[PDB]
Amino acid sequence: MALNLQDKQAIVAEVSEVAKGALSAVVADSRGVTVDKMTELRKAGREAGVYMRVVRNTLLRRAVEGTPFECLKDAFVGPTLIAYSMEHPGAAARLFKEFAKANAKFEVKAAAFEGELIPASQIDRLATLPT
Amino acid sequence: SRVAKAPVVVPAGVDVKINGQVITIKGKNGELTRTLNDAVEVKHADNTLTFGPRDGYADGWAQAGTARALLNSMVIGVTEGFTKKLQLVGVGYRAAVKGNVINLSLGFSHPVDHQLPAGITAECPTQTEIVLKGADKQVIGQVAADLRAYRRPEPYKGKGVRYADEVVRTK
Amino acid sequence: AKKVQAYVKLQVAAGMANPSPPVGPALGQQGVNIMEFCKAFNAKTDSIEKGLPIPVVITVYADRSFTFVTKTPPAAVLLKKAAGIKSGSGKPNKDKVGKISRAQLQEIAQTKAADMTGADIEAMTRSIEGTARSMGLVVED
Amino acid sequence: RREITREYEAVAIGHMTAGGTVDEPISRHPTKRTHMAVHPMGKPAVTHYRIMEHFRVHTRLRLRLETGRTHQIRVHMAHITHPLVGDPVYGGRPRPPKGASEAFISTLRKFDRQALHATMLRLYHPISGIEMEWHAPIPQDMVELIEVMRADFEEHKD
Amino acid sequence: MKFVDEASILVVAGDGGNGCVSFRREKYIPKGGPDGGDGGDGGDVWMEADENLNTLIDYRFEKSFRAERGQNGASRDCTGKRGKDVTIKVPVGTRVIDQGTGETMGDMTKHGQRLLVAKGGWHGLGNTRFKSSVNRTPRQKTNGTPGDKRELLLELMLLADVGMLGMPNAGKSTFIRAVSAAKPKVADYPFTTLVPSLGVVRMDNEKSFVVADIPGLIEGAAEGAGLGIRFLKHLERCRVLLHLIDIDPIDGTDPVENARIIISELEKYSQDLATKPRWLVFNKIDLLDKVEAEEKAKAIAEALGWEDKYYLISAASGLGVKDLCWDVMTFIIENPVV
RNA sequence: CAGCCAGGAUGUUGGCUUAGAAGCAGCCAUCAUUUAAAGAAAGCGUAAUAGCUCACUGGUCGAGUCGGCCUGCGCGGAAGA
Ligand SMILES: Nc1nc2c(ncn2[C@@H]2O[C@H](COP(=O)(O)OP(=O)(O)O)[C@@H](O)[C@H]2O)c(=O)[nH]1
Ligand SMILES: [Mg+2]
Repeated sequence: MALNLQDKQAIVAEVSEVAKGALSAVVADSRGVTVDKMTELRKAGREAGVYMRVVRNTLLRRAVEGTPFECLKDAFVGPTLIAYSMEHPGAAARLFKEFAKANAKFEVKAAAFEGELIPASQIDRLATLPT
Repeated sequence: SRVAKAPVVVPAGVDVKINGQVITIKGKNGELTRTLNDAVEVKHADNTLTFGPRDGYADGWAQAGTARALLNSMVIGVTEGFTKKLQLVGVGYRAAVKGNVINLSLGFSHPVDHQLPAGITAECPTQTEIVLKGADKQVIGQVAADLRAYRRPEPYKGKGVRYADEVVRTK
Repeated sequence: AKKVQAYVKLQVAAGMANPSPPVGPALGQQGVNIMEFCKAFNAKTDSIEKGLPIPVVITVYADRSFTFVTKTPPAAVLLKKAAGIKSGSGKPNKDKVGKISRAQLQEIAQTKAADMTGADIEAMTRSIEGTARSMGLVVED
Repeated sequence: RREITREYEAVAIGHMTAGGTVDEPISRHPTKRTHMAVHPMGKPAVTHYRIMEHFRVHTRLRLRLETGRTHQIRVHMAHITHPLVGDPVYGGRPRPPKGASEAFISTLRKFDRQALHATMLRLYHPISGIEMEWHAPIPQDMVELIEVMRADFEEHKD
Repeated sequence: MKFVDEASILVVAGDGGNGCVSFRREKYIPKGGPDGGDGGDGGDVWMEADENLNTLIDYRFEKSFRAERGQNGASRDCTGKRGKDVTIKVPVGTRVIDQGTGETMGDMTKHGQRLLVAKGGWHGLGNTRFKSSVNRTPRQKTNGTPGDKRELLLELMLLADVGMLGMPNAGKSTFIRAVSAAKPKVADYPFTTLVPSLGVVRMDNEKSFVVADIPGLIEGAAEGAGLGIRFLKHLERCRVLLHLIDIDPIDGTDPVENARIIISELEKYSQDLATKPRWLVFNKIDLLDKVEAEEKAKAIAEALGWEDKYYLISAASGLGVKDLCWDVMTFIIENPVV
């Protein structure tokens, strides 16, 4: 790893996205494929383009640092690999259920699609979203 | 150094005997006893082993790390079992096991009979292959090494006996 | 797109009839024949035009025949017939070989059937030109 | 300018192996006034030699000489301790081969002159500018000299 | 034994043992005769053929060969030993070329021939040989003669009694998959075989011939088309030449002009190969009907001006391979080398 | 830092010399945009193909790691009747 300039900036940019975020989902790509990477992220570029962030930095001292500042209840990401998919436009878009629908599409492990905490809920299969 | 720091967990059904320095880790897959270099002692805890060095010795952590790995070679052996695969390739090569010895038609004028040690057994699922099962790393590695000493493969065709893990280079 | 499945691709052009001196019988030797190059391969290629080489996957597992689908032609094979010279690089960077305008490779790059990485049209607008200036070309975007 | 090319035919002693070039300065012999021996501080000289066929202890060879100084070809062939056959002044002492026939020994006695001959000369015409080429037939003494050596080589070695 | 390479080496012959000057001095008398002897003759280099070696791989490894230098003269009228003659193991059929209007030294055709390449220098003379009354104290010695130096271009060229040349991917290696015991790599792609893997055919006792493999090439004077003159060099001692022409190539053009240009480029190689008797044979006949490939087989003959038997040979199918061998073997026996 | 479990893809078979070279025979202007953590790329096996890999990143382990400078004492260099 290089020095600490970009590490602070990367987290700060992620924190600034939380203020303009929406409902997000999770995925655990321990055994991922670039072809599958061009499926759930090509949809992200399909909607608007490059603005979507799927940065995977769930280390105990990388993404947990921004938890006390925003979404304090999200401190339970300390366990194993968890990914984020943050949406700036729209409230509770259909991208949340995309990972659950793509779980069986050669994506056997998807972090059990535990999702995020917009209402401070638990692991559930949510399909009633504004369309 | 760092190897000795990491704790080691022992499975169930295996006992640890302490008589000073000599240790017995008899389990469900045989029995064996090994000794250290009279510089690192052994201590028994609830579910882990701590060894530590002793003062006055320059090496210290150097041989302490070997201790756990030496145990690591014989804590899973009495629990899981050790299997090494040897491949025999070539026309006219014959391999079989009878009793506790192995007869090899490796192209000699007389068959080669190698006596296996007591704690290691052999079996041939197919005629051209053999599997070696033992209880400790130190002996099973040499027995496989001794077998390859007869037919150390040449770098031209790969003919002879070789491990399945390694790939013989051809030139 | 699932496993290795022993996929190969080789061609020199679409207007030919599988010539030997360029490629030969190397179009498949693990269960792929040579007489099927004009039965199903020339089912959609012959419908539109034969002027651009087309690489394509094998996709053969246990059948004598094939079950693959053709894809888009390369971005640089078009540089010979609709962009300018066709002799080749010659001098790589001793001087400026040719000139490329923003009009060129702008609307033709959108003709790809199934080749896309996101809906950002601007993304591959300058990426189709990414293949350019590999021979001594000049961009005029 | 060294434009005219000159060719020579010579017979030497020894089983030769391959051709080459010799570049050795030459001046007068310090003691004998009829010898022109190789000297390190002599007049620079260049000579080339090739081989056409070998013999028992002799050879037939073709070579080109650049500078036509006095006895240049003999010493440069003798500076490699391979003297000419029958040369009384620069060639070595007589050394008949092992198992030589009486006729062969007589031929060396009969061939009591120097083994040298010029065959091909190339010149440029004075007022025309067109090359002329001429050839010289092998002299009768050389014809029998190579004949007796050919018979001896094909009888002893074979 | 899977690659053939050619290179050049530098051979140097040891100069003769230099003379010595000395004067014996006994434990009591301080004046003694001019003690000392001659030198040692320089070691020569001998060019010897070998069956086991078939390439010049070690010669790229070692570009310099040093003969043993003759020992210097010593006291007590001692003469140094002659330098040992270094013998170089070479595959049979080699040709060696020099510089400075250089030419060949001698062709090797059979094993056991030892060729003299480098003559070592010859020993000098000590002070004792200059014994005389008026001098009575010889301080003169003769330097040893310098060794002979030359640069050899080692050209390896096979003992191919039967040489064959054919179209690319026409089955030249497949033709060796016949009764011939050699096993060249065979595959459908053009220029499948690059290394010349010569084979031998033994129909019966006392009668056998060797067949070499040379890949096809495209019309290029230079080293273009990947292959070229560097492979044509292995020819020129093939008492019979075999020409292979494909019938109905699966993807190539049918032979109507390409089978003619290959004849033309043989003329310009060095000498049209001395216009050796070339036999034209065909291939790829099992793909089509046997009777269909009969009329079209002869049509090519007058198309190319060929008036021979135009043998039809199936290399992969194995039909007719024996018939061609019988015809060529009788031709070989009736025309011995003379 | 090194390990273990995975990513190594893309416009893309990069243009001439090219039969065949398409990261691994010959030239680099060394392209950059896609999700980002990864190069028209240092090594096997051939002719590429197809596959093994690496720098890099993600997860786990959890506390030192990296190589330059000066110096004391050491090792090989050091075989004879
Ligand atoms: N059916 C058939 N195939 C042949 C015959 N001769 C050669 N082939 C095929 O031709 C292919 C290529 O031959 P190749 O060794 O490359 O010849 P080359 O081009 O001269 O080097 C081989 O794979 C053979 O299967 C034949 O007589 N019949
Ligand atoms: Mg062939």
